Amino acid sequence: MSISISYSTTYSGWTVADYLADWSAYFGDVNHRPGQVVDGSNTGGFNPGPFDGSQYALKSTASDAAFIAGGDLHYTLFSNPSHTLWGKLDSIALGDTLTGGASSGGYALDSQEVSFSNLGLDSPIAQGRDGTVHKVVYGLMSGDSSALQGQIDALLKAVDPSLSINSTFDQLAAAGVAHATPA
Repeated sequence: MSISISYSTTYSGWTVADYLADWSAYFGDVNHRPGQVVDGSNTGGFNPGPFDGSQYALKSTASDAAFIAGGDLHYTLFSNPSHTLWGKLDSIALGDTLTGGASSGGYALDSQEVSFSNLGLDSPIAQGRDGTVHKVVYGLMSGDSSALQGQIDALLKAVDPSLSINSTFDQLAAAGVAHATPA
């Protein structure tokens, strides 16, 4: 199945690039970097976890923004290749106010703004930190949505070359890719 997008009507007239660049800035950078990793402050969590799951979720330390990565995901911690997120990335949900977790029937967003599903990304452990799944998610953690933008652009172009991250959500809805949700 092709990429499927869900968007709050708030973003009807925004391009996908407009939304993602502004979201990266609103979420900011959690500084999950050497000498700055703080368990429970800038690490996020897996469901079921601790280092594997169908979801990885992280709250901003700048705002109430949060994201949920969905698929079949694995983090290597100190194991070779160290600090690699790999596996299948099927979806990215962006918005505000993370709720739930493993004990609560899964992570959710109280204010889901935009979701991208059927991403079809599959990065093997052998690629380590060079894998697309790692670059997409570590980008979101660190205030840089360029890797996600590039993958969405390629998926949209493959549906029809008139579609791109410079398409508005309303243009993608007219093309049958995207679906409006309430504001």
